[PDB]
Amino acid sequence: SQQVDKIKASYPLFLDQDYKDMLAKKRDGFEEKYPQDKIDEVFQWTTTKEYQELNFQREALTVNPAKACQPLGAVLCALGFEKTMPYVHGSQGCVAYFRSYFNRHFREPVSCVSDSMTEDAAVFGGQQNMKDGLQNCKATYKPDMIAVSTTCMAEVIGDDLNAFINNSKKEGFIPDEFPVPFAHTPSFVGSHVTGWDNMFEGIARYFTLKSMDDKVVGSNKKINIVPGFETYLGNFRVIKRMLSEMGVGYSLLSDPEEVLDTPADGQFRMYAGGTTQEEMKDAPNALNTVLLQPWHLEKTKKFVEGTWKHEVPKLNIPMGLDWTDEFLMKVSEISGQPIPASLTKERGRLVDMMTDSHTWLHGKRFALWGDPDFVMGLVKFLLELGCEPVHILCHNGNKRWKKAVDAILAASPYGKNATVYIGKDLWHLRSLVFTDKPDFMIGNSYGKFIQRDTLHKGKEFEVPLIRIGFPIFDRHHLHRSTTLGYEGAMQILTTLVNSILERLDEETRGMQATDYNHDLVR
Amino acid sequence: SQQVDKIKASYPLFLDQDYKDMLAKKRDGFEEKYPQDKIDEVFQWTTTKEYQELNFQREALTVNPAKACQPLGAVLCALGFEKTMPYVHGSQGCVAYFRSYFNRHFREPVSCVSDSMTEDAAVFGGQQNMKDGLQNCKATYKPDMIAVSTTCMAEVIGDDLNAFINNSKKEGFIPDEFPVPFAHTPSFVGSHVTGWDNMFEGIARYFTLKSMDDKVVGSNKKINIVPGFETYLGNFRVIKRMLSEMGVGYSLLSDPEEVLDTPADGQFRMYAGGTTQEEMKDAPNALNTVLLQPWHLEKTKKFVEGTWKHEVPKLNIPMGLDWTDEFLMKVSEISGQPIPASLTKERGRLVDMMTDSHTWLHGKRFALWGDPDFVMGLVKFLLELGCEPVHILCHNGNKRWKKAVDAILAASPYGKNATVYIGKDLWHLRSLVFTDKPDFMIGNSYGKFIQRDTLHKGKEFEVPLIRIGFPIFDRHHLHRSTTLGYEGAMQILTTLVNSILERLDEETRGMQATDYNHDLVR
Amino acid sequence: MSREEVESLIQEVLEVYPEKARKDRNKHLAVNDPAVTQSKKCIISNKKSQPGLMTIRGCAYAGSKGVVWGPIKDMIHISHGPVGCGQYSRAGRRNYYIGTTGVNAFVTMNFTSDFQEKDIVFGGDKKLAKLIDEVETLFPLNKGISVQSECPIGLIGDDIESVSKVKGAELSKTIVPVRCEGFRGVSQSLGHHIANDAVRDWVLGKRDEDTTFASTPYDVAIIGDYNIGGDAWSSRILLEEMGLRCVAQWSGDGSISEIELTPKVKLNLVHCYRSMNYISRHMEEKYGIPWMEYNFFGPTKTIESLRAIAAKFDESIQKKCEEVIAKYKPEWEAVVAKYRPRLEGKRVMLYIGGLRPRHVIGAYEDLGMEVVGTGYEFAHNDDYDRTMKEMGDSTLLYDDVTGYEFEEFVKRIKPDLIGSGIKEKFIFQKMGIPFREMHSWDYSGPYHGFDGFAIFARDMDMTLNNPCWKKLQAPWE
Ligand code: ICS
Ligand code: CLF
Ligand SMILES: [Fe+3]
Ligand SMILES: [Fe+3]
Repeated sequence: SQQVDKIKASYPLFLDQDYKDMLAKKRDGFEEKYPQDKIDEVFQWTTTKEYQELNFQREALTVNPAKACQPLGAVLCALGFEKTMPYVHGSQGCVAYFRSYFNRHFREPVSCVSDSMTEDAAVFGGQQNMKDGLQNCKATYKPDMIAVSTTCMAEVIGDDLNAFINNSKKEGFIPDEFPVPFAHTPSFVGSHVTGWDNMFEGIARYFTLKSMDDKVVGSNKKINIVPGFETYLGNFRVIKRMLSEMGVGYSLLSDPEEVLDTPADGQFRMYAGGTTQEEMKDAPNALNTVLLQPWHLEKTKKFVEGTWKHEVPKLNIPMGLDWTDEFLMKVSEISGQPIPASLTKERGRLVDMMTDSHTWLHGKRFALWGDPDFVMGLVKFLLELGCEPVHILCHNGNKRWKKAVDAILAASPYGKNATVYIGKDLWHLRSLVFTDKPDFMIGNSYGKFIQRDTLHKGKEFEVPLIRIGFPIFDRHHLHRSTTLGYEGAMQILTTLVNSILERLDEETRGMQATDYNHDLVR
Repeated sequence: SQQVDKIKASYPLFLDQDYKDMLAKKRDGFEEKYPQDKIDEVFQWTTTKEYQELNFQREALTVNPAKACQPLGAVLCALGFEKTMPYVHGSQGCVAYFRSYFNRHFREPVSCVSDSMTEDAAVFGGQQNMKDGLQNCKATYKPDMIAVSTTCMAEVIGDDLNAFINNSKKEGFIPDEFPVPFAHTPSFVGSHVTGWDNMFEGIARYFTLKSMDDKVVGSNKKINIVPGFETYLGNFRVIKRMLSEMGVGYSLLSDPEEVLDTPADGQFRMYAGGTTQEEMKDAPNALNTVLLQPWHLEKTKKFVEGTWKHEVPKLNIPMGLDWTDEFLMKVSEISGQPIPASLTKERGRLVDMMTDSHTWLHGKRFALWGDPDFVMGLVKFLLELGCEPVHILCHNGNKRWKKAVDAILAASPYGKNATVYIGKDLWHLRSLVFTDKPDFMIGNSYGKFIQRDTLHKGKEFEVPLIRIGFPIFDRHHLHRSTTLGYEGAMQILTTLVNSILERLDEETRGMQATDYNHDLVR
Repeated sequence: MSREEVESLIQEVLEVYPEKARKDRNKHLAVNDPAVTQSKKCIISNKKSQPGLMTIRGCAYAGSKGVVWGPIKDMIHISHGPVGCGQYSRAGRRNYYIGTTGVNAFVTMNFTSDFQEKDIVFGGDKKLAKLIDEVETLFPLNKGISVQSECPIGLIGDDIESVSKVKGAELSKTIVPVRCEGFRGVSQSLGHHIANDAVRDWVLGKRDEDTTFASTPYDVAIIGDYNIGGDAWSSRILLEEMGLRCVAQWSGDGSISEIELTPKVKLNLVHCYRSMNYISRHMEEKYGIPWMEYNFFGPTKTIESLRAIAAKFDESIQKKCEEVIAKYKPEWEAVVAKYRPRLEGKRVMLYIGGLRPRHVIGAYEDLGMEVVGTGYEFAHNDDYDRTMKEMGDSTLLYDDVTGYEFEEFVKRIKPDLIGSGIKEKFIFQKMGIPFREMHSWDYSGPYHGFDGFAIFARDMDMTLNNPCWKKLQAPWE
């Protein structure tokens, strides 16, 4: 029954008495459900420490992972160049998943193509599929470059991308001067950040391998910047603004911010902005190359230091206060341009916010997860704020990164209770926050279920989630926020302090019970 | 009893058994408290329609007002000029309260002085107080200008500032050429915005009334901008950015964003930025003058039209889409400069964000309050989003403003249920949200006590609050945000849609009760 | 130590002032001598502020409505006059209470006459009567009404006393008019006296012919504790655990009944001398109730005050006091052991007007911190008589210090911490000195008693030792 003046969606229509009775009838008649007491007892057992031991003894089962496969990052990297069509050599089903993932996160149209390989191509290879796909894509969508990636199936079969592309070139399917870089991105190696690294190295090698004769370091007086797997537009914006504000000639390779924030003015632009091909060609002429995310740009660093002959600096991700300062000082030293008064004014304002909010920020316990560099810089910033990161989780981390984070933690008195987990999934984190409760969680939308679990144990056991990372699905337009630099530090600080104060306001809203602490001024 | 490892603040230390027993003993023994049944009955009575009628039959008593007194706005206006000391002729408690209010809102130092008038000045007037205060302030704090407003004490006893200041100048207390603009700001007339208008008119008349012989309109080819009572730093920043992006020469008058956002670098800057006296002298050479908040800038409009001979455009506050477009087009017409592609891209991005989030915003009921111009712009923007304002409140609104808002509501199918109230306070709004429940409230922190009240009636009767306005005390660094232009519209849209989504997420967190709608993707 | 260069520092700071301002301000800055019992020969207080020097003092309305009358929960306090005075003082003070707001408790509320020009010109008393009628109509569960007058009420000429009498007789309910106009008095100090006089004249003598209260020989009354962050409850639990029964609290979490029942009490426990010594002296003269001052800041002062209070009763109360001291010894001993090493030997400057700076000095010294300078904006000469013994030799004393004077003193001395109000918090946070909001306990607390000492130590450690203070200077500067 629905009222025409007040129409109810699934919630709370299915809370009606008739729907409740029908659900109860179904459950008691045909579902053969376990008794409610048994369910409650099993749930209680899942929150105990013995369950945590059994869950940490897992060796083959992965539950609720916090990472994706390489071609997703490869497609994101391919999206950062001008009029470049991301091409995935493999079956068509996974390209749809990539597009759906990026559509749900960015809330923008994402363009990608696949050659739709089938078991007939599985038994004989995908050479003809590659030829037809290249020809059809070039004829239909008119790109100036096609970046080729591999689905895990083409990797298991063992298709040679170079041979297939060359054969397509010499048989008239595509013009011989058409740039078609390729990269091998096995989905069973690393994660999406590794795919981004593979695709970027493939494009750089395609554009700057055979032309390394008329190349002099520092000719154009520009600095190359590689952003890595970045899902915040504000990060690209802040890097560009910080570099242009102090008069430093820069060259942002693979920036997708223009194509992922196109305006809605009655027309559809499939391509917009990006890195030009001449920009990639002129890359080795730069004085130096700066990697914003070194810990997943290892192969790119190897190629840059081995072919471009660029002395890549030992720089962390520009997140926090000390690391942003170090990045600015290194760029100033490389380019010879002094840091202007505006940047130091911004730094002073950020220190002002830290000083104003240290009282509420001090001592709070956070359990955070995400990509390695983002996680490590977030831990550094939390240690700068006097915060306590107790559970640090990185599914796609390695022992080297874990040792680096341990060295970072040991240099601060607030890292005494900090433990770093690599290779562990979100079920491990659920057990961790159940057996050692922090004050808040910091991660993507996939943590929103863990919060629910805690709320079932009790209100006093709930661990609220703070949505900072990738992917954020349940909130709108959070991809436009900033994460790197002073501006990103201000945004993160504001989010943390306001989440803490909102939690306090919720906890102290009980009239005649806890409203004695319902302060107007906080 | 305290554990040295887990020290408890007031909450939840006062939730222990011993403290609860102590409070119960106190209440039962020596308080003569009413029975809880009587308290519950009266609370339920307060949420009825008859109690609303009794509440709206009020003529003498006002409970929880939504406005302040004029000298607060006078001090805010005075703070926006270069090396200008706000001076309040009257009692010192006024200045103490103004400084505390602004410190609690902006979390920044606020400088203001008083002559500390007392019973002696109440009997014999405050001429000597003014002389000594001017001399002491100039000698100690060394300002380039002193901006004088009045306290209700000085207004009732008829202390005229003109004769006092002239006597101080001619008796040697201050140099004759020292600029001391003055204004009369009675606290029983209007509100803080009226004080801002009065003080700005006083300063403009001081600097321009006697030099109208060599001033020709359009000589300096700039456009004057008068912001009005503004407590958002982003609102000044966005206007500066939009005007500089168009290549339009402008002159911001009374901009305090620099002194209100000083950096923390080991030094205390008591003066920072602000409009210089030269720009106030050259103000009537501008092509035109634009008033950002015309509903509380009427007297300065009369002064500008009558004396400066400027044809002030009939423009609304640049809030939303249509009004920002009108402001940009009018500025382009006045200055002759075309609107660039960056602003078109920003408007397209705003429209894209509107279309992406239109599903969750349609049909939502809002009860909002604030200042006349801000409230009108907010109602307009809510109408452009498909939202439904229901209770519109303005404690400092007049009949003309209410008629204008009614005309605005009549031109949209979403304003039928909307009703405008002028002269009402927050108790009236509590009655309105109890008897005609909206979905959300939009206002300053004083609305939080309303939310608690609703939560006392029930979880399904609670009306959450969204903090947009002045003053915001319970949250940190929200004064850094924007409300004008496309940037401000983007921020407001993000806040509204994410508040709605967070409320929906909260309502569907119970496992096996309502979690079937706890969707990962929204 | 080092009195000579602090003397010369006072001389240098006083150089910018005009001759008259310099001459007056010279009397309010002093060098502490602990061997002095009469501060009148060293410092001068309770004088008017020099015009235009950015004083921190408030008005008598703040000291009456916002301090004494405000914490009373079941009464309705009408800010008679323009809106702003009650608007800026609404919920700004963390006087904690238990009650249903808007039904039987009205502390965070703002009732005001909201005077307009027609009220300034044509009377205003009939508006007050109509306001009282509306208040009785909409808020039936209130147990009294106070009318705190603002500046224009006395200036225009109004008789709120006749309205109070007439409406109290008509509605059979107590109405207390308080002439707490801002211009009366040089600071909040006179507001305390006016509010105490109002309580004495309109509330205190209500239950004089009543003898239905069953009084016990252990009855006490907490006077001068306004429950900031729950301070009064932390003192109350210690007093009750000692075997005493408290029937009144003045006025934090207080009620009209506690005020009326206070004259039936055997001992008056006065925490804040400055704000309630008047009513304590009146109740000693009239009802013969003795009164004493106690201190619950830190463990040492808490133990001293507990023993002193127990000394006024029989031996059982003393044994109970020994029991509670033994019970609470390990708690504060552990707090000291944990937090003193991080805070040992660090210098602090204080500037809180009224009783708090002398009281807090014992709690600071308990954690190995030393107070190098102190002062009160509104304290009288008896307060300075009381605090000179507490403070160390050749330390700085100021009274109604201006913004410039305080900033110069802080820059020259360079203390490790400053405890003061909101008006100077951000000023000193810009210069890189850790700051604590003594008036509000930086939205933390309570600080009274053993339960409050742990929170005090944790707060001071979290603020003084925060890493943010080491990043003030840019690495490239
Ligand atoms: S009443 Fe006084 S200024 Fe004794 S007006 Fe003031 S809650 Fe201070 S140092 Mo705010 S004489 Fe109380 C005080 Fe002390 S408001 Fe509180 S902190 S102990
Ligand atoms: S010293 Fe005290 S607080 Fe000051 S006015 Fe006087 S009673 Fe009041 Fe309120 S209304 Fe505004 S701030 Fe004043 S100027 Fe008229
Ligand atoms: Fe979109
Ligand atoms: Fe600040």
